[PDB]
Amino acid sequence: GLADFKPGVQWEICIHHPIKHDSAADLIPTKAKVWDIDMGHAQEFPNMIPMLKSAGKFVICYFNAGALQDWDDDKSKFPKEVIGHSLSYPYDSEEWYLDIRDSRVLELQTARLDIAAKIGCDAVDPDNVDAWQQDDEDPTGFKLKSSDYTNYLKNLAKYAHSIKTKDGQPLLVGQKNAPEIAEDLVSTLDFAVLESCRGNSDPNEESWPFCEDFQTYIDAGKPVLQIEYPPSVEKTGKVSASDNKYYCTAEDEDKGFSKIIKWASAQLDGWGQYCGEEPFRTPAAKY
Repeated sequence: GLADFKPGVQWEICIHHPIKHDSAADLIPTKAKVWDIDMGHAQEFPNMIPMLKSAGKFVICYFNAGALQDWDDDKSKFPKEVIGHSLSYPYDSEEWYLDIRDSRVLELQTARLDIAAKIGCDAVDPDNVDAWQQDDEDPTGFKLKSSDYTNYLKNLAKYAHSIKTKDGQPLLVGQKNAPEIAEDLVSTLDFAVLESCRGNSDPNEESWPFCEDFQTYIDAGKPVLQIEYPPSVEKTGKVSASDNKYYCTAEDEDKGFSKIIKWASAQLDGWGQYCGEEPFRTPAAKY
């Protein structure tokens, strides 16, 4: 339902493992109408998106727009010159920021958009578009400006908005975080996916709240898909009473967002919780 794809829509995100999809009954939680899944997992399990579509779901395909990963099928096509610092620089890792000004990166990323369109995705959720140099600290090594990310996302959107999905409509493109450029992108992009817009319940964490910067998407009739990671979950397996107050108590700044509680940014698995409800778990497919 593209009709359903509007502010307030219920959703689930599960990118750490493939979702189970033998039947519609596997698609826990059943009230989620929007499903954000890893584009690779959808290719590895070819009946996944068909199953989602048969159950009436709108499908968002996650991919990594701003960083290259050691396991990417297309990794060998990226020149060394566009590969920057490890996401744990100075330590080597399996993930490295890309020079998203570069035409070669754009070409490779648009080929991924072609795949998203071919396999049945209604939309894409492009990651890591927030790594410009800030306060004399440079995440990528390329000394990127916030406007470089605005331009890149506009280029991704221009491409996606020129190709059709399997349901016969333009491919949609989300904004992932990057609150500073929401006002510059809201006309172009189709929705937002946020992590920790409410900040952090540990006030000593550097985590300035930014939910208010995405009200402009709600104003445009575009959903804001809001992920919160209460610290207590990763530590204890449960949302503490104090974390429930911090993340779930009604506030103007995230009014109208589609809020979900998840385990950790590095563990966006099937576990989840809606405010005012017990947790659920989307089951995993087996390799």
